[PDB]
Amino acid sequence: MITKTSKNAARLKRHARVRAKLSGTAERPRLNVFRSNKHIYAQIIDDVNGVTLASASTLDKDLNVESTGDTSAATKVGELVAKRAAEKGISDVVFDRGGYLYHGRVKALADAAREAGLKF
Amino acid sequence: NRLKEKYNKEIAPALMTKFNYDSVMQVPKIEKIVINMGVGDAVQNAKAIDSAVEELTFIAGQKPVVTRAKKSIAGFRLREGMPIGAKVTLRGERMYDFLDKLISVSLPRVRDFRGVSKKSFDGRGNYTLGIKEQLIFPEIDYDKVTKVRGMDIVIVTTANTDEEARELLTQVGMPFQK
Amino acid sequence: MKAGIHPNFKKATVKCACGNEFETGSVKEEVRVEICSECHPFYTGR
Amino acid sequence: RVNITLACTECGERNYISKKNKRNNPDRVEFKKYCPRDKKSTLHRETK
Amino acid sequence: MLLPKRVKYRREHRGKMRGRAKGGTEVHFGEFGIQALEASWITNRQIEAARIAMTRYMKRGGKVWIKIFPSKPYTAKPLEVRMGSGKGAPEGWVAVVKPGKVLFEISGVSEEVAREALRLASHKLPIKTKFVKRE
RNA sequence: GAGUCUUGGAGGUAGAGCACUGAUUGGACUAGGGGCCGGUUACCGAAUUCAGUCAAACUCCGAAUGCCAAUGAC
RNA sequence: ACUGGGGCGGUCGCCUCCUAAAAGGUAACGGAGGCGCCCAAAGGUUCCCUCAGAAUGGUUGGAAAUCAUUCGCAGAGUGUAAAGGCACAAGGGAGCUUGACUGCGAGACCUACAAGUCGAGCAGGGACGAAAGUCGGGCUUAGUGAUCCGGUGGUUCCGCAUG
RNA sequence: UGGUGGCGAUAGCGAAGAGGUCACACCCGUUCCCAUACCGAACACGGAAGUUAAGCUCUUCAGCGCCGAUGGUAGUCGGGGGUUUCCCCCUGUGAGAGUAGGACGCCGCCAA
RNA sequence: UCGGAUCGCAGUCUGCAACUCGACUGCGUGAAGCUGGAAUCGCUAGUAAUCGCGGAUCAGCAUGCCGCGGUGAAUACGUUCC
RNA sequence: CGGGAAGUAGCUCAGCUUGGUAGAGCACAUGGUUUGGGACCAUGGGGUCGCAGGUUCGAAUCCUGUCUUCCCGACCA
RNA sequence: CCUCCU
Ligand SMILES: [K+]
Ligand SMILES: [K+]
Ligand SMILES: [Mg+2]
Ligand SMILES: [Mg+2]
Ligand SMILES: [Mg+2]
Ligand SMILES: [Mg+2]
Ligand SMILES: [Mg+2]
Ligand SMILES: [Mg+2]
Ligand SMILES: [Mg+2]
Ligand SMILES: [Mg+2]
Ligand SMILES: [Mg+2]
Ligand SMILES: [Mg+2]
Ligand SMILES: [Mg+2]
Ligand SMILES: [Zn+2]
Ligand SMILES: [Zn+2]
Repeated sequence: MITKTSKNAARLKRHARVRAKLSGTAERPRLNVFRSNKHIYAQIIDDVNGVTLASASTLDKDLNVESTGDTSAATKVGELVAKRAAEKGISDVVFDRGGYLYHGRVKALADAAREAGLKF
Repeated sequence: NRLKEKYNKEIAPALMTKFNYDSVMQVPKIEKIVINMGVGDAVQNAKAIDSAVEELTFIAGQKPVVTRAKKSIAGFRLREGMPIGAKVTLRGERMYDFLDKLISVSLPRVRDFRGVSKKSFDGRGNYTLGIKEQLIFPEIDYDKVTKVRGMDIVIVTTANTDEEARELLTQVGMPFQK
Repeated sequence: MKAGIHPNFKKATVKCACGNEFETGSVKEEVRVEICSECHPFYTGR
Repeated sequence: RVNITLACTECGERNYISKKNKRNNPDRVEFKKYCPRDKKSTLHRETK
Repeated sequence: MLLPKRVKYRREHRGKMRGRAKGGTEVHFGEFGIQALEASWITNRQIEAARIAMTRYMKRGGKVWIKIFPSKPYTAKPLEVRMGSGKGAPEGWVAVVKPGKVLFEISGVSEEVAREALRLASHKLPIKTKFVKRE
């Protein structure tokens, strides 16, 4: 037999390690990413209150992208969370990479979010 | 290769029926094949590893990693961090390509071969077989070998039990002792 | 497969003198065996 | 294991002291360290 | 002669002997037993004397449990030395026995025999004791 | 400043306990060793297990007090 | 010099534990141990990770080398004594580095003095990181010695009429 | 359902079931970014043939672990007494163990 | 491709009978041994060395013993020492 | 009583200070030599380091305890 | 160097 470890369980340990040194305030909230097999999701969160402020996923109908999985989708999602952030009056954030390697789709979201407005 | 195609088309449907699983996801497969050469004479002879690597390199087809000593041991004159072995992990095509050659070609060339044992399952459906001569593998030339030396070949599987693992390996050409 | 560090590994074709033929992957371009699963007696039965 | 002085390679000021093992580090050790005179990071080297 | 096979520290504080016994206040293995009414150190020499006295009277019939074990070391200085210049050397072994502690238990003999065997042992010990039964 | 009441807190003693370390008793149980023929025994036995003792330099626990404060009141 | 008279023996500074009576402190020629260093990574940072041991299988190969699976709050590790800590690791691995920085420092702890300890934060110029940020040696607590005198390097200082 | 938090395991282990269009997974590839002291296992990039088997989600359970009174007892501040290695009395205080009992999750925010 | 011990298997012959305990044969096996430390022996010529052959005893059993021929050396200064 | 020093093959001694290798002499054994001994020559074998515990991957070696045998000291009264 | 007793 070979009992395999859950990729997500491994990720959550990595994410806990990020979140030891990193957290959102109302003044400077936490742009968290979650990256599924099919989709990618961004929430902007403050942890003192424990409340999402803005969000954007590939499940949003505003996106007219073909592949929800790929990096191009992540760029669209990164713009959209940054746009919705600017409506709520959010400039400065901390990027919570969510346990994922700062690379690929997750980096694509982060880079798009910067260009669109958000300061990190 | 033929064994991977044989597995998906023939073996996996048979095992589904045999054991009467709910899902096809329950059907046991071969996860990996770890080939280990313990080289304790690396303590004495420095070149023992360099040779043992080169053999394992051609047998497997990947560069092996050189395993090192977890502890110092006085009985063996082993110090911690000494190279005393070499493993290589085989998955996917390189696994099936190897396992095909093992069964089809190499195990026939074993001197006085009378099957591999039915005893050698770990109790959780992983099989290990001890090779004595590296000359059995067709990549190894007879003339180039100086030091004779064998290896362990672990076949890891997603079989929970031995009888499920046994079946899978029997459904592959593996010559179990009659 | 990180490039450079491994040996060259490619199509092979093994051939029993006894007659069996099939193509594994290996280092050698033409493998020629004098025994295989179909010739050897444990497998066949004597 | 011995006391060493690292002199700034630019101005020559003996800015730092440190220790090293002579057995482990027999050659003159070099480090990039802040020179207060030059007001920047310069290469400093163990004094001969 | 009972003593521990090894000890962590060869020289220990004497400590104090307030309070009733923490445990071992009921006959638990045997049928009968002898219970301490007073606190004392019991030396391993006294345990052997008591053991023999009761065992001989039982004729090595039945079964004796020794519920105390002399684990605590005690030191003594050589004869005639002055005070100080470090603690004395290890001398013997004691069990600390508080009121209520069942010291020995007996099985496999009559109550009449048990009583007499334990009476004989009591006279070897430096404490007052009472004969006790299990419940 | 002090006393007392009230409130909060740090801390591992007394006691107690066996969760760790060490010591230790009996039963069941045997790996192994020793007498005795690869074979058997009242000879000892590691682990495991059930029950039971103990500890300044053991603690799964844990006071009374003392201590540091805050808050008014007397 | 200490000294349950002195001599003789032993000790003399520093660190850890117990004695020590649940803050802190607390003696004895009371009970136990360490230190007078080591490491150019065994330091900094970024990223990734999980240990002892056992069972079972397996060439040489054993009680025990390397391989595989399973169980596994840690029964390991943490340069080194011990204690307190440490598995979002303070333990293990890899990449890049030299913050094992210069000027300091609100405020604290400790304290007869002399010393000793902690420190956010500011500036300069950096390391690592996408960023957030972390970094003024090491999981923490030993690894050290006043003054005088002398040596060496630097120096918008003084220079016995003036240079 | 999925994401993301807070709360001492009353949240955990273990056991027995149930579920999947979407969502979450496993899953299928290695051309490309990136990757393995060897290995596309993992990480990474891409895919959707298959599957709820596992993770995940939801039921049930008190075997283990966890939480846990009341009463009593030990100890003890203060005040007395004695037969003073220790013990007793009185106004307070009051464990640990043991037990009755609780408990197989409670509370947010976002998206669908 | 030296050497042919040891052992397995299958035989042959003698003999009432080859287990203890015969010789020989076939097939398989293929040990030690790379010219031997201190020391020590024989031989002066058809000798030594080497190669076969025969015989007595004897059912069978000789690397021993007693004979037989084939090929066929080296060296002896000398008498000090053993 | 206090302080030292030893403890290694049958006997006498090195090795310990610097952790990884058990040595040496005599004796012992076998052969040779001799009529036979002795001497001589050649060729071997022999402990697991007093005992126990500890540190270490590993102890004759470093640490502790214990046992045995020695040595020194025990003064002012 | 030695060579048991009768
Ligand atoms: K006195
Ligand atoms: K590093
Ligand atoms: Mg107590
Ligand atoms: Mg004096
Ligand atoms: Mg004196
Ligand atoms: Mg003196
Ligand atoms: Mg106190
Ligand atoms: Mg205190
Ligand atoms: Mg002076
Ligand atoms: Mg002048
Ligand atoms: Mg309670
Ligand atoms: Mg003549
Ligand atoms: Mg004849
Ligand atoms: Zn064939
Ligand atoms: Zn400079």
